[PDB]
Amino acid sequence: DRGVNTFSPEGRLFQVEYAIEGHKLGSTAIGIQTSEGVCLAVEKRITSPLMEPSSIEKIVEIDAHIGCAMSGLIADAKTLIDKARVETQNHWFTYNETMTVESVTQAVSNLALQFGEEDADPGAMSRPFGVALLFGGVDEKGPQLFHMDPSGTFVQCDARAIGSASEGAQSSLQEVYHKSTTLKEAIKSSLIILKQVMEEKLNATNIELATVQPGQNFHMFTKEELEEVIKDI
Amino acid sequence: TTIAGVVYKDGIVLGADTRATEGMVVADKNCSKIHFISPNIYCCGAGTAADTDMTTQLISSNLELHSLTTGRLPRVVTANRMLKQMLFRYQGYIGAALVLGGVDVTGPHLYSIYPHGSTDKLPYVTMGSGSLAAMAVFEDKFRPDMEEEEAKKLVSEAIAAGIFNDLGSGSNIDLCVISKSKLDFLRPYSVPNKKGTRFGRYRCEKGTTAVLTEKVTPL
Amino acid sequence: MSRGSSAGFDRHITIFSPEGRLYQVEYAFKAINQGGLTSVAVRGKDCAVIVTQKKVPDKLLDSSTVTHLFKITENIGCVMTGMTADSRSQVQRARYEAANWKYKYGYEIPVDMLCKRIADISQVYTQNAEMRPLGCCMILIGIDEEQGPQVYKCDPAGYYCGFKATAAGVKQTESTSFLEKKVKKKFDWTFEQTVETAITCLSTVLSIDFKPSEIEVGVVTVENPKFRILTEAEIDAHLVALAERD
Amino acid sequence: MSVMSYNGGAVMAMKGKNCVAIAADRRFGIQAQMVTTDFQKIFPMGDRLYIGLAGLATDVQTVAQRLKFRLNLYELKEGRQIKPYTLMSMVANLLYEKRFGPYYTEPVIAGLDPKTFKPFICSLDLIGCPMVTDDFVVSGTCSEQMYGMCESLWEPNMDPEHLFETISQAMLNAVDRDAVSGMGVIVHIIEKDKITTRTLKARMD
Amino acid sequence: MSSIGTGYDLSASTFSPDGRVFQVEYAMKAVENSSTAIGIRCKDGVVFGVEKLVLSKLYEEGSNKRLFNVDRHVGMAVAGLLADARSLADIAREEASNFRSNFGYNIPLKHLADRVAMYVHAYTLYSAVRPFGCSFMLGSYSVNDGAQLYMIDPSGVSYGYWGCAIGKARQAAKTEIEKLQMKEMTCRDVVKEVAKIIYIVHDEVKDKAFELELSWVGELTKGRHEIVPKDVREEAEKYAKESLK
Amino acid sequence: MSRRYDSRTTIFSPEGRLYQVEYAMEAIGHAGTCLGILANDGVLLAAERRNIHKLLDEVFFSEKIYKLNEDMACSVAGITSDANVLTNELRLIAQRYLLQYQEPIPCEQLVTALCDIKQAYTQFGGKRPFGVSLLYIGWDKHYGFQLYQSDPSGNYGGWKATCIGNNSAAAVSMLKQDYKEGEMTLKSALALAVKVLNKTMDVSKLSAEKVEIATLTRENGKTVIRVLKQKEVEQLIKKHEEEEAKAER
Amino acid sequence: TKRFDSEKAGDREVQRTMLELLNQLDGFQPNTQVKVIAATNRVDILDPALLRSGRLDRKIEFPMPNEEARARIM
Amino acid sequence: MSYDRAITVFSPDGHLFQVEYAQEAVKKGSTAVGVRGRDIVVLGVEKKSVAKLQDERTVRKICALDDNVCMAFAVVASVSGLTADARIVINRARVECQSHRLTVGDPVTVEYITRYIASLKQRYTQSNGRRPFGISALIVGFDFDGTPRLYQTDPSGTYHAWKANAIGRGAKSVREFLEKNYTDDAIETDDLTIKLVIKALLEVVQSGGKNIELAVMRRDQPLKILSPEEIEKYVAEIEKEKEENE
Amino acid sequence: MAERGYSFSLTTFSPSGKLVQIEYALAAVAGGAPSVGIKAANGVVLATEKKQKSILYDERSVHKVEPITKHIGLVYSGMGPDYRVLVHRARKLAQQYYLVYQEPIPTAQLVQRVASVMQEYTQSGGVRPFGVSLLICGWNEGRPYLFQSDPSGAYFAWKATAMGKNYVNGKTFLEKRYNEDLELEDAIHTAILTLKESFEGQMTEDNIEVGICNEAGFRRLTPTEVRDYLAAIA
Amino acid sequence: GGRRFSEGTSADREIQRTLMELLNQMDGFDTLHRVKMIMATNRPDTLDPAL
Repeated sequence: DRGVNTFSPEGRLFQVEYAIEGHKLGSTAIGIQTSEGVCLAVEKRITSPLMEPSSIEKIVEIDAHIGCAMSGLIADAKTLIDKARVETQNHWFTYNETMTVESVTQAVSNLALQFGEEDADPGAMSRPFGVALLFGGVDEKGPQLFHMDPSGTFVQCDARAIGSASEGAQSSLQEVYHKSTTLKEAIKSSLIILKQVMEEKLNATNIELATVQPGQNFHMFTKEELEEVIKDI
Repeated sequence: TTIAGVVYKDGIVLGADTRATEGMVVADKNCSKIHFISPNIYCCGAGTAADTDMTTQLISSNLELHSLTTGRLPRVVTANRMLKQMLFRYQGYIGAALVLGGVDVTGPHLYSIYPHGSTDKLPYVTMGSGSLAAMAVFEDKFRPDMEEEEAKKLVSEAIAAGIFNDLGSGSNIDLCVISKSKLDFLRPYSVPNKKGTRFGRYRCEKGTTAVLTEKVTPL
Repeated sequence: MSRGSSAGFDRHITIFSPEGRLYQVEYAFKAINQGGLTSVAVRGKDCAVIVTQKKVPDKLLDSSTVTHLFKITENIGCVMTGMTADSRSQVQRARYEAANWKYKYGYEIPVDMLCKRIADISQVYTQNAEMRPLGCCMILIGIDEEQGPQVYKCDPAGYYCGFKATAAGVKQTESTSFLEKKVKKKFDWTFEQTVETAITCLSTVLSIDFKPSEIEVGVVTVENPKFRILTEAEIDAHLVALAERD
Repeated sequence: MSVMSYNGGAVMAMKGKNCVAIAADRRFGIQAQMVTTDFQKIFPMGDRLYIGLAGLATDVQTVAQRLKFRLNLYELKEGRQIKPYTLMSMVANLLYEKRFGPYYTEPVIAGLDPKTFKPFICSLDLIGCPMVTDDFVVSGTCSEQMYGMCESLWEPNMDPEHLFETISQAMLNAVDRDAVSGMGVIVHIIEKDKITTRTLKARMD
Repeated sequence: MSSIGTGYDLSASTFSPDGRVFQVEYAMKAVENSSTAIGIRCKDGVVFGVEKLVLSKLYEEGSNKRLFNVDRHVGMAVAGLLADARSLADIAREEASNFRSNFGYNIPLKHLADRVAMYVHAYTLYSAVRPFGCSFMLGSYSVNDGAQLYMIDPSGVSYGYWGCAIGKARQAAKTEIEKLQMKEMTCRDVVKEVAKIIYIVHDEVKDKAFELELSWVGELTKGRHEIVPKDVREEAEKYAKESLK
Repeated sequence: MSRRYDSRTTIFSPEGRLYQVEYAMEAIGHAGTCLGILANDGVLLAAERRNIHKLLDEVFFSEKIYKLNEDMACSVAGITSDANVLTNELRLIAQRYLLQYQEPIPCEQLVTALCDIKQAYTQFGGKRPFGVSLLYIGWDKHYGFQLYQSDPSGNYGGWKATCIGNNSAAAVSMLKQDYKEGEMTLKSALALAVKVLNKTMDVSKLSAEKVEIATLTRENGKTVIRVLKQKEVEQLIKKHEEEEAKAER
Repeated sequence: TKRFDSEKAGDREVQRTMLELLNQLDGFQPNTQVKVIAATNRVDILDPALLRSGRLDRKIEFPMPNEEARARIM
Repeated sequence: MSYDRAITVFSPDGHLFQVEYAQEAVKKGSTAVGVRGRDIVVLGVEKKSVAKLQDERTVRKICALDDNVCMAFAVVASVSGLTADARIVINRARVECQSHRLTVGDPVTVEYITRYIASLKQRYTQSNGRRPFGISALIVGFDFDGTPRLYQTDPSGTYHAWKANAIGRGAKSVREFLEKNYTDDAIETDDLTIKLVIKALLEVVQSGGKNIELAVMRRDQPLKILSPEEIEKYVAEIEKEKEENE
Repeated sequence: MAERGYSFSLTTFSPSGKLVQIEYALAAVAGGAPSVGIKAANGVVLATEKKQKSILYDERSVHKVEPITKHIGLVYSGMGPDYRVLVHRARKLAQQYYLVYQEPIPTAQLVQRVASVMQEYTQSGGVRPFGVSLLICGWNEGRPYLFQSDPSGAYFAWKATAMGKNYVNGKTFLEKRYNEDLELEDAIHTAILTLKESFEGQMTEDNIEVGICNEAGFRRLTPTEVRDYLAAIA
Repeated sequence: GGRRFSEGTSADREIQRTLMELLNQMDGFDTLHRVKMIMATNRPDTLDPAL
């Protein structure tokens, strides 16, 4: 035997290869960036609506002008986001500017891969993350949406979908979304794709909506507003 | 304060000491051992502060225990001299300890003086404490650099008693510790005087003018 | 089979085995023969002498540089027998141990004590599975500060004991046998005689007879505590002396 | 067995000897500063249940370090079916205070106890972090050491019974409380047989 | 060796029936596969020569460093795989760097060779880290021994050499050194001669071109260790090509 | 290390209970019977001493029963090397709690603290659990009188009368019928204790050396821990044989 | 490959066949004039009896290539 | 101390091995049900196998981390999961629970404690030499506005708010059935909340009303652990009511 | 050290109820040279036979009987390499206890302390469980002590026990001749009989060593004395 | 030279028999009056334990 820390005969790491496929078991993240705000839609991933939507969290505020929606292996994601909150805030605290979406994204990408059963300790990884994040927020330059994946690639996005089928979630986007479009269509364009990428229904207890907009912090949608957007497909 | 001396004779130590440790002329301790048996060929005399002196000797004593057992050959005097100098200086020392370090190595007898700072030095007869001068005036003349061993026990008993009686740094009794080179000889009576209290007639409270108050078992 | 059988993981790392010792430990003894060196150790009463073969595998070597005799302290000298890779490494470890005593004690370490600190060291390697035991053994000579000239040897597995005469090599059992008859018949020991016993015994078993640049003799005499290299001229002197004995 | 300061509202130990029993007398005093509210709480402790060791000054670390020492005494007491020697425990305490390095907080230990299974009389005091203190005479100790020392010489009855030492001691404690703030605050007198401990608690403020 | 499916050649805290680890031997092949480093001991200094293969025509000298300056009087010339060479370089630099600064004199080599070889060997012992598959030499000019050259193998064995070559044609290079007297010859002449052996090793039907790095620590530089001055460097190569033919 | 020498010594099973722990239970079985029975005024431990041979200096009080503290005691059934590491630490924690707190140590508190160390070995470290199951007898001022068991994993359960060693299954079954949760005085409790050793031990004549009963009773306002004497154990055995003959025919 | 202590299987037809080469190979039975061209990627699995100089006298290396060697093939 | 090679590694199966073994180990287990009241928030477990020779004290699955926060763990499996494993997650959350309780001036936010719980079981999955626990926990408490919560974690740390959630015996099976049981008129008084916990537990319990262990917790008063004899009285009332329904 | 290292245990239990490596270790102690230790109850005598088989050992130092400190001594069984660490270890412990008590380490206490370190060595990785059995003697506090420490970590207090070559025979003779609380003369005599039970390690005086602990401390006996005790047994 | 076998193949089956015969002629009941036998071995560690 040999590791997962070894190279395959392809000349690529074994552990990173496995991580992307792992994402596909779980939740979706759809972020559409328009010049009127950045919207995040994510699935609560329910078994019944009799599961309280009082404090299911999967879209969480990283900063109060940057929000983050997560996709992939949901468990691994919970610790990555909690951690992400302190580091962004150390940056917010020192610079005393409104954080840029691109700075939060770069910072979290080096933590993805530090894996190895040598040259690592308990605070360091012994496995790569298989969490792909969508950080969406408004900065000084304006609304930006960044995609982060386990290989650390950060890219600028106007619409990025990753989900249960990463491929699936994206193919629908091309079809619905178009470059310059209103906020209200942007929210809707997410509800039509959301279904496609889920194998599960449209329920108000099964989707979660959040908008970060100019002059306006990260907002969490309530049951009434969750319904307004469900109506918009 | 304290009274410690050594003399250089046929075997490693003839040690003289008072038992008492006094702070100026008040007794803190009526009897103690100021010249110590920890091993039986390494002996150490003490003076000055009690605390500083005990730790410096004990640390050497532990290192000596290892050499002694492995070789099955005698303890090494030099090792003891170097060890107290580096180790107590590092600590920076609470006050001063004049210590008399002594062991027979492989060669002749070596007696050393660790002064009030912290040092490794070579003489051959040491006296230590505030009474270093006082203990020395007898020792330096009666000893003429090796004398009869047995004669040295009479002479030393005489010197030691002189330190006790003329100099107020020594209550109760005087202790002599003799090693030829593995001997442990202790007689704590190098001065003639009564050891504790005397009660020929026994009254220390008038005949039951007070009575016994309660008896309990604390299991 | 045996000497290559799993029973735990004891043919891989140190843990006991069906053989009533340790397999990994036994390869470390077997390892001595591979190096190709054989040594004879004699303890005199004016010196303590070790003669070992000095491995010369080029003709582009300077004599001084290429040796197996090492100065551990200005009281102790040694020869390394076994695998040369392991030899350099053990000697550097010993040196720190000799030095560590050297400051504290204020005097030259006894030959017995030097062997005790290193022997224990070779045991850590042996106890550990983190590293394999040494493929070499260090055989010490020195003037003990009252007992006299002393010869101690620590094993590649690290146990040490005192010796009148010792041998380790390619042929450990046979050299030792040749050596007891030389002790039994007692010519006595001066500087020259004891060196002479030592070399001949190394020559007779292997059946070579040497050049002075392919044996090395190292002594610690009571001329001075410092360890010396005798060099080829004096080593040649001893070789010629061996003739028309006893 | 270093205790914070000495202010414990009372500091005094006296130990006095007979050939038929040996006695350790102690303030049972507790409560730091001049104000007390209490007059009870352990201070002398049985450690083999027939030997005592007394640790003296402020309550907290006095009780705390005694107990932590008790565990090392115990280890040695436990394993063998005969209990530890007084002479070996005497250096053990000396070292325990010494572990707390240069410019240490001052305790004053008093050990009173007959030796275990080699029968001779033993009294000793430690103070500071000092040289070995084996005596066979008498020992009095505390910060008002001179005041205790007087009394420890005062009670020895070499030939009377155990009982006469107690009644002499009751007066000895009282006269000492009028002389210093170290004696008093209730007094516990311990007459120690070798096979058990007898605790008597004396009448006296 | 063996090609057992569990350990011995797959670990290196495991000795063979004979007492050897197969893992160091596989590493020993690696010095043989690439170009040579020659180094000969003089008595006024040491002269080193490593041929650096021009693999790409868009390189400049200082690329794929086979020649390191260990201190300001200690050299290191390596042969074999360059990654294990770098590690060995780093340790050597720190060991040499503390000794000049602190003591104030030049390092006697024989101890240094033993320490570095201890480092190589300590790693061999372990199964958690690898044997080093480089062979390397250390060279120094000292005021306690004069010039010294020691060669340490991928096994952690140290021997002193009057004149060494480690590389892809040891047998041809050592022999040329044997014929010549360079053992106690003056460093200046040696520069030309070390280069000339490199010329024999090199083929114009196995190599295109090489870039000569020689290093001085000798009488020109007044015992200072510098990589060969451009004028001298060229002069020595110029001789190497001209004299064969 | 090496990953071919690793099939994971420490791992989770899908059956939820570690392989090495079930394997350790069989080892516990092998060592002799150690039991604890509750009294309504004490608690006692009864155990068979590892030694049974003529030769024994008798430096320990009993090899199995360790007197840990002045309100706590434990016995070990299983690996004796493994016993020495747990019993020495145990000695220190139980003692610190009675001494300082002036409040007698609960068994429930004690076990949770020790089990953390045992457990660490089973989940991570590449290690293995302890070979012993230890029976704690004590009194605390909280619940009252108690008996606790700990296992290799660091799993606990609090009984009031339990037996471990060989014929454990049979023993606990006998114990259920005669004792529930408190009905036996200190003397009946002790009689019950001798009875369980009797069936389970091969020798049914026993001896004071063969078995050791140590009692913990609070008498005269202080909690007393005592190892009973060879005479006292022998008197209990002599009383028990008469009663044995009559009980089972 | 000889190294057997095999009592469990291990054939020992294969044992005979390696041993037989040596037999033919010693001088007693001629082999001076006939050359054997021996080839192996792994000599990391063989024993010294079969290999080793003066039983198969010349030992020819082929190290990894370099640019010029690549140049002529291309 | 920790294992040099990792227990948990990303391998191809979609998750991880230890998560995968861990989901199996709470599936094959017994029922632990938690229903969210409007009085008291009550948790109960199916099995402890009580039979009157033993008494529960800390033996309980339900352990209070805090004055108003408690969690009930179902490590419990084919052959029984480990009380040893649960206790670590318990120790670490309880100290954190009390530190938050100190900081907030009204009853401790459950939310913090559950998020925390989820990260504790995940950090072991990324930590060298470690693996995640095979428990599922019902984190219960009241907020800083007094809002009752019943939350659940699985073995790798994922969290949801729930009205009522049931785990073990197939987690999906039992939790869909607890929705049916659950009424909002059956949580209006303290005995009715407790009756809903117990009805799910009765389904396949061996020797019920003794094995059934459930504890009640009040608004900021400590946990009240109910003995099985006292619990039995409620169990009789429902077990007859349930018979009547069929 | 300069590596990653090990930490995994080399011992895993069995559904037998045994630890595998300690059973292999037990075989190695039996393969040793006879070492007996008896507490008489008027002193403790540890006697051993040492296979040198050439008497080219100039030992006036290290032996199979080595004093740990001045009233503790140690005798082993099995192999020498494992002994070397344990003898050094014991001396260190002797030193730790010497500082605080200043009466060198007591026997009941020593064993617990060695036992704890021995257990780790099994329990942990990068170390392995011994295969030496130590017999520890001491006279301190006016009582003689004899303990046997097994290669697992276990400690038992014995009156008389045997190890080394043909221990089964030794322990059985020991029960018959020796009974509890017999004299110092009996303890010594049976002790030398067990060595004689089966010798075969060159019959010269320097091939047996005895070291005796009594009221005045511990000293090892000169080889010439040892031979006189042997001479009686035929 | 064979081993003790009896888990063997046909090849091993034959080898133990040759092994057996050699013992009986060489040092057994039968003896060798002036025939001396010379064995050459690279490593002897394949041969039967009796041999």
